[PDB]
Amino acid sequence: VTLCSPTEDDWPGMFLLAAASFTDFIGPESATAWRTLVPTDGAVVVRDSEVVGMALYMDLRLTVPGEVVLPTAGLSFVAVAPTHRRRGLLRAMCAELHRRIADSGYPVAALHASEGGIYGRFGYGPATTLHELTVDRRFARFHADAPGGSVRLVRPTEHRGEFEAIYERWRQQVPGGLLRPQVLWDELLAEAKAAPGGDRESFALLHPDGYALYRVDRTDLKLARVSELRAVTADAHCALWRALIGLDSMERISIITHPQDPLPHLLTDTRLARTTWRQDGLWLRIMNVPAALEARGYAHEVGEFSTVLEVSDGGRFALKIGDGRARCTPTDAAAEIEMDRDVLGSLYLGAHRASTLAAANRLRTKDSQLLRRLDAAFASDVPVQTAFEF
Amino acid sequence: VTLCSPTEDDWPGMFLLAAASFTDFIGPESATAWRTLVPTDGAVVVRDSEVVGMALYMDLRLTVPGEVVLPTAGLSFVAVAPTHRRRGLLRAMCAELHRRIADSGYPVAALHASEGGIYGRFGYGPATTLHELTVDRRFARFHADAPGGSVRLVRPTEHRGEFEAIYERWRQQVPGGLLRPQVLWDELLAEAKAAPGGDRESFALLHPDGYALYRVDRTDLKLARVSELRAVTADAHCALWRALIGLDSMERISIITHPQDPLPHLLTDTRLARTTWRQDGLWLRIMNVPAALEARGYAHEVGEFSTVLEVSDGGRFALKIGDGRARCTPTDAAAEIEMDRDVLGSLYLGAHRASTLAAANRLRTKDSQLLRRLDAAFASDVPVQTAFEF
Amino acid sequence: VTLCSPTEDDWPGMFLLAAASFTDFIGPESATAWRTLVPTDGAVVVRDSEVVGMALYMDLRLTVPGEVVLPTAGLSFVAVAPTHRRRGLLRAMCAELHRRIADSGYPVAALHASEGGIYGRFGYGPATTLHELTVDRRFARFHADAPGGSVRLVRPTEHRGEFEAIYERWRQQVPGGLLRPQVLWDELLAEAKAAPGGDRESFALLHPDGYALYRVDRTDLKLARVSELRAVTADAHCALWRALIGLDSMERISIITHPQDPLPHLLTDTRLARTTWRQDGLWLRIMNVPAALEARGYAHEVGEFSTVLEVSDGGRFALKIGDGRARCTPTDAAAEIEMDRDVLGSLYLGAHRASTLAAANRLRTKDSQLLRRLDAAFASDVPVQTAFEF
Amino acid sequence: VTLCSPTEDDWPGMFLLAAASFTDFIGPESATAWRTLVPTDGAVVVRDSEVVGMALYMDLRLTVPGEVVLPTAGLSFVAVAPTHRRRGLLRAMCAELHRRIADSGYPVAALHASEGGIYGRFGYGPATTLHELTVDRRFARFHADAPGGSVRLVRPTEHRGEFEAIYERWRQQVPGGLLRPQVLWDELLAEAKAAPGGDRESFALLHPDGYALYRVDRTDLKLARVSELRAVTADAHCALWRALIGLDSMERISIITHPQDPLPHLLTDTRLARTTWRQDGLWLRIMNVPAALEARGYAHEVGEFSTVLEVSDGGRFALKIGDGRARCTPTDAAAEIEMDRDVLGSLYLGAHRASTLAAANRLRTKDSQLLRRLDAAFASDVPVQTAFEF
Repeated sequence: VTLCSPTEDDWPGMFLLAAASFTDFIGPESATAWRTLVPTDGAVVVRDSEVVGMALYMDLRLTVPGEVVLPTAGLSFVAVAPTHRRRGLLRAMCAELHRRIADSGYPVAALHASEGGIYGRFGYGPATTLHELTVDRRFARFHADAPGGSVRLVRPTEHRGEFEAIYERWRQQVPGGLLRPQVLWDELLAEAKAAPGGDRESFALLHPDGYALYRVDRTDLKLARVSELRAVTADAHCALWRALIGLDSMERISIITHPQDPLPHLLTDTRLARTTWRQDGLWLRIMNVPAALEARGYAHEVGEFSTVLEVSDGGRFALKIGDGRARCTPTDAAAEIEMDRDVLGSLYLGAHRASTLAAANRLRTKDSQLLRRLDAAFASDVPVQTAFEF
Repeated sequence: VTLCSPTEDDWPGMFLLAAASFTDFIGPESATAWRTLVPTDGAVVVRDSEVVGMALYMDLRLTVPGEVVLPTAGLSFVAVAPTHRRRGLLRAMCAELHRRIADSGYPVAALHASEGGIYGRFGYGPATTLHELTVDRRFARFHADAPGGSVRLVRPTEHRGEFEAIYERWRQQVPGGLLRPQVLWDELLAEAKAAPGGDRESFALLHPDGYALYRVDRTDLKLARVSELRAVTADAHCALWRALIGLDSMERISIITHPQDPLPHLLTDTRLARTTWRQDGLWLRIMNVPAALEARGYAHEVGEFSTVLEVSDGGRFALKIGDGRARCTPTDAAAEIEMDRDVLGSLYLGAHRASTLAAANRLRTKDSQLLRRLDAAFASDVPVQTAFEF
Repeated sequence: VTLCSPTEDDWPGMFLLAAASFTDFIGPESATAWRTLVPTDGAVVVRDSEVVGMALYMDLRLTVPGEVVLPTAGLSFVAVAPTHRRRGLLRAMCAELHRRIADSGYPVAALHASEGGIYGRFGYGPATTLHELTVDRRFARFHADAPGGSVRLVRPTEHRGEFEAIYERWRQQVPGGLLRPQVLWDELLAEAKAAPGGDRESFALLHPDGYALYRVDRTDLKLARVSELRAVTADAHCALWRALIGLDSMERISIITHPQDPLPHLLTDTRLARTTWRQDGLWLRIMNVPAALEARGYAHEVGEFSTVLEVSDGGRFALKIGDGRARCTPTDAAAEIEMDRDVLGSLYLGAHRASTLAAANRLRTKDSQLLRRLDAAFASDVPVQTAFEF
Repeated sequence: VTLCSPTEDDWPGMFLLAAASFTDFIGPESATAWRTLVPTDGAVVVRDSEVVGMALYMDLRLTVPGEVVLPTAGLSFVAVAPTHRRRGLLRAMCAELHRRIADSGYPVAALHASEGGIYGRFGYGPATTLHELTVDRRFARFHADAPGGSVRLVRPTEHRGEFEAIYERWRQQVPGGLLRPQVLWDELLAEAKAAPGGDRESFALLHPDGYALYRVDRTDLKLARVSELRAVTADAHCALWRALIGLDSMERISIITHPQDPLPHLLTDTRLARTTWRQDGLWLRIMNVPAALEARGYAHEVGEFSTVLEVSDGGRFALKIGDGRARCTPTDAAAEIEMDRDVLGSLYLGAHRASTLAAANRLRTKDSQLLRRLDAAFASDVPVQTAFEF
């Protein structure tokens, strides 16, 4: 087997492995748009001579706590032929891409994981939580305190400019936000069209400061699935949900959102917004510990403290956090905190508490006070959300 | 209809309404043990003359952030006859018990709610979250970092003393903890016996600093249900879970736990600990705002700040928080924060973020900085858990 | 009603009855390929004047024990209008086709039965067994003794020549094998293309001496269905299954195979290859008892014996079996074995033991020793498989 | 940990591990009857001091091809505490019991396996196949050839003598038969009584030469489950099935039987007897290869042949088979057949063909002719059945 950058001739072999590996890849036209986001030298293939393994990264922009945008290597299109399992092909491909990503100056990489037991060992930590709420909208009454009591029903394709502009405001403001380039809007609005023997037509609820894309389920005609709700204000979020609760021909509204979605609190019965599903969303690998820890904002409420952080096989650093900024500098002083690289990725966007990872011995410290300070500092003011799967 | 304290002769009528209202009440012997926790004047009945409505409170001890134990009025045994709906019987009974509870000097009341749309309007806020994890234990491997790699399989009835002592340590240390008196241990260990055409025998996994009571499901013989796992140390929690993952004849282990249960992080695949169910656990009504806000501990990391808190129809208070202590004193100065009483109950044990209740307009403030300070201060160092249903 | 050979003008009426009778017949283009296998005078229709009944046979080549290929009349396209039940239309059509098949010199006829209670009375015996194995491939580990530890993932349409050649070797070597002409390869590879609102794309695992065609289930995206696995060697069979167990995004692999499929024995846990479904496959009617009994090979291990076989209303024969060859000649000597014609079809490819049919009194003999000799002689060295449905 | 024979004081600890390990063990009274079949020194326990592991064997009598009865060590009551997995406790206990079983002069051991991946490595091969048939009895019509067209509906407890005598004839005549002592009849007839919140009453269909015990399913009141059908003659088997098809208030009859059950062939529609479940039944470990190979009968139809059989780490033997008898004697001549010990157990009662185990490379030989001779010789005239689980 040989690991090399793919040639134009290697692409048909990649498209075949893709079709066999992913239920979401239909054919070459499926790749056209995502491929525009792959840099020169962004891809590796393993040849046997047919393609038996592939992996690439895409140039992305990820928003992190403090509204800081990081160049981010989005790992994607990762597959090993069913003929070639247990030959370390994934280890080799990830090691080569991580080399190129680090040398190219990316502070972090990110992916969505098809299984939860794979990417931990390559330094990726689950960093956002997908939280499915299902509302029995037939009982839903808004609380007296709920805002409203502004939104228009529209065809997505006739308001592209306004979705683009609302999303752009949303992604810059929310940790987990990704820049969504032209070609990904082209794909999104092509999926909005009804599919013969497939998904139904998508409709949109448009507010000046928010939108919701939703579609009636292919088989359950009493279920509306919100694919996407981007709200820049609490008013937009409430207004949009009043409209979704107004889909009177539906029994149930489902959305994949985040754990801190305020929806339940908009209702007289919080229990109506039922959690039907939870899973890891975006995974992060911190490529450069100092660049990542320095780039992001920290809680202003915690007072200035100093410690020494060791990442297992990732360096040791004097970490000083105060006025919501971090300085992270080389040191050989005794470590006060130790953790594998994945644990740091899981901490980085505020989705997992340090004290929770400590109780499981994934983060190790002998100062329970330093543990409380870590928790408070790495917390995100704005709750972390998931932008889109790649 | 007449609302009065029940006579000894009124009890049979109460036992009948109970049997008809609750699927967990079998007959008079069902009440013997809970009744020892009801004070003189702890109960009201509505007569028509048969019992058509009843409610009572029990003398409980609830642990709150900072390991402070509060005398707590546990509302229980609440029923309105199906013949007497929409006549304000529940409003009248709750108003009378709240009078007696406030006059008796209880700073808080608590309940478990049969529906989520009832008790908000009587000032009760959902204050803990039940979080069901189901582990496909056939794939569960412990992470390298996981502690262990101490527990004994025992009959519960032969180790009462040691369960009592571990629970007693657990309940004093964890927000949501309740004192469990002799008679509730008598009931718990009577349920542990196998029931003809009912639940199977309960077994116990005993560690010096923790226990788990579990039982094979009545119908699904590949599912083990953990009724209760009390761990005083991270080592006890990990040791106990290694033992539960060792139930090799089971496919699945389910437990009702709390959102911050470290279990997922003990595994190479975090996704194996699936959230199968979420719901409100304990509800709190703050009877006395100053006594409750002063009694509990606050985060040391937030710096001293001062504000004015109004509870809708519950008073206005100068609130000063610093060194993890609150002073809460009468004032007529302009409110900076407003909220209904239920919202304060939901904040009180740290289960709901102020910024989440604000985004839904349940908590109102014009200083986003004061909002961040509220969040950080009301956070609990030790994650809030649910002791037992009543 | 009139039973006659169909005219070109009768075909549209046949295509209509077909569309109404079979869920697998879409329209005239559905018949083009199968029709090339129908000889002049191979078809009958019953007219009322519209077509109310039809039946035909196709010219096939069936492999039987000893690698002997028989000209075989494949009954197919059999339907009676829902308007014309219980008028003996099926009896009349089968009697006419059996006349023409016998006169044309076919030693056997064969069919696949839509119900199990129809064709027994026309002399057809179930002769192969379909055996669905479903593997929970997430637990499947190969035994130390298992071969391998050679196959390529390919698009079927780009390797037609190599599938044709492997199948051709397979069908000549295995009892139940059918010759698959060009036009049936045209159809097979046309089904391999993904269908809008239909089956997904088929992929292929290609070995020098074997192939597997498989497809992800239309609705269950964790199930891969093997449509066809043709292995000429034990190495090819094992190599192909290692590749199928390598479909890591699947939970389950299902195949319709034969009872003696060695797959279970390739695993450390034989129980993982679960039998999810069993049914009769190919049915045989012996048209000419002497020609059929003489054409096939018998077990070399049984010693030369002689008996007299009566087929109810099918003749009586002196049957001498030795050196794996049979002589079967007319006689009026006392019968030692009696059975209906269907029973002989069920014995013929080795799928059903004589002693099993005897215990049910379908085969009658007064010598338990002759019964043991029949069992051993009619056994097939190579286990009987099912080629393709028609 | 210490492995020793259990003391009378160790029994309560064993009863506790049992209740926690097996859903079929209710308490000490559950063991009384099985314990009478355990010889002095038949049991081992591992102490930590509480019981954390146990295993024992029972003195059984197993019928093998040629109606030969073997003293058989029935492994049973095998458990490792959930606290003590992956410490080789099962390996140690099986090694000690195998020592004592071999020294005591047992030619074979047997067990029923709770999982299919455990006992292969200790030399146990699956030796019988459980085959669940479910009959939609509303369509079942007996074939014209079917016998009958003698049985009485009785209470089991009033005809113990006649069940005992029929079973005793059955078990001596059928490979897989076990002697059923008094105390196991006491248990069987105690289970026949209806259980409060449990199984319904068992009824019996009694023929001079056969019986069926059946019970209506606890939840599905249209399903009758045959627990046991012992037929000494084909007439008894047919007569009994006519009676079961006469349970006109039922939709479905289910029985766990053997693959060669003639039932399907008693019907005009063979497809009505649907295979709903298949699994390994009895597992065999050959303790002494020569004693086991010599004790059993072989097919008279195969001619005298000689070979050299090696069992991996179990000796090499000159094996001569002719006139349905084997001589099996020590040799150092070149092996012609090799296999692990488990493979020999799987061959021993005729349930698995040598050529099937060869195709999976579990049995290795370079003479395809010797393979055909092995198949034919190890075949059982009387189809192997499963007596009762232990």
